[PDB]
Amino acid sequence: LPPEAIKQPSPTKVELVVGELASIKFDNSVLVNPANAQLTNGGGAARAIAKLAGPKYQEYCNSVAPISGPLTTDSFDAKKLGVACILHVVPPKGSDPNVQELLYQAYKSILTEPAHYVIPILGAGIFGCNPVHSLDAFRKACPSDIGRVTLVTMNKNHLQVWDALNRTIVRTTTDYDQVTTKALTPQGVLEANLFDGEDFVQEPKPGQIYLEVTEEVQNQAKELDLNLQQYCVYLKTCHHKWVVSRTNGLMHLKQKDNNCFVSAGVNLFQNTAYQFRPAIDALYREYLNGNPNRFVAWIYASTNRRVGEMGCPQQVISLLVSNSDAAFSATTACCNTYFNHTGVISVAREYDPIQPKVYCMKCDVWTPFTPQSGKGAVAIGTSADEPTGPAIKFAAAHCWYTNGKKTVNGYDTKANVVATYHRFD
Ligand SMILES: [Zn+2]
Repeated sequence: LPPEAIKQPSPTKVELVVGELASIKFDNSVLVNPANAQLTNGGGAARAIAKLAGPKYQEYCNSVAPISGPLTTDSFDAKKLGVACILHVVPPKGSDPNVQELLYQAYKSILTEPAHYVIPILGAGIFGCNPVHSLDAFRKACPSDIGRVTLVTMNKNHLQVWDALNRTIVRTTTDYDQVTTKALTPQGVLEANLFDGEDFVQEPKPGQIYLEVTEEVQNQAKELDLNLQQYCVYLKTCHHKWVVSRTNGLMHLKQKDNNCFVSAGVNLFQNTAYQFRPAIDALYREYLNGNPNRFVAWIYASTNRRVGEMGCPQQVISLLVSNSDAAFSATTACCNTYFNHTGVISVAREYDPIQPKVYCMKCDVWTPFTPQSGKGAVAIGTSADEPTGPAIKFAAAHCWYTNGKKTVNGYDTKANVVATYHRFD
């Protein structure tokens, strides 16, 4: 309570200092004395304080004789050093229940006013307490606004016990290949950019694996055109085992786990003349050689599906084509307007599996067209008519590639066609 010891609230910054009490950099400090009820100052920190405060200090302690609760005392001789006063508390002797509660109510007993505290860690001695409990009791009791605080050790292993108690164990990956377990400070946790699969996480649950979103992660996602939710899905789907198989001139993705929407899209694509942009052609040349894993996982993450779930083959072929060099120019049949078109044609009305069309804004009709450049075009829509070239048919929640002439990788019933490829010749 001495008025010269008061400092107005400030965010607490604890410091754990090495050597003995005489060493400390004081500042009108409250020096804590871990004592017995008779203030004999027998040994430990308590005798080191007693032979610092002087003999008149020790006589006044004998006057007041047995102490039941904490006692505040002037600092006597130690005032020269910057000690405003001395606070006496009786640690529990670490051999009784419950010692860590009494440890906690000992530090609570100490840290009550906004002052600079210097504290020998409680429970030293062979009659003492586990120092990890003491350091833990202290963080449980330390208020958040009580500025600079100094603990005092002389054990040189306690700087680790301290560092560990203020770190949380986090499992992280950039990969879903190698997983790394880290001990992070509440600062390191936010520097880690821990990602849940949905959102960033500033208190990780134990045992759970988090994506550490480095800048290499961000660049990889963007090379693949995925946000981070998608990128996580992508990394995990790379672990699915698939079988691919040369059949009908193309590498086919064996039916499994509702993946037909993928095989149908990739098989149409294989019967066009398009070339993927560099990042994606790298996945694709793996698939074409027997490593379907990355390319297929990219398909699922780009179209927001999970393996086992069944998706849209138009989604797939449109994803593939837009990541390629697909483009053509032409003139309309309705008014001979020149135009350019990249990606698939989405023929929303008047879809004709043997006559591809575009929408003319001028005449407000779905018109055929005469190509001036490019190699072909993919059209998507739905009609019951039959195609005469590479197409995709969808019926009864199954979908499959068919070249124009029966030539099928699935059934040969009546089915809507949902995508067709039209070469220009
Ligand atoms: Zn027109």
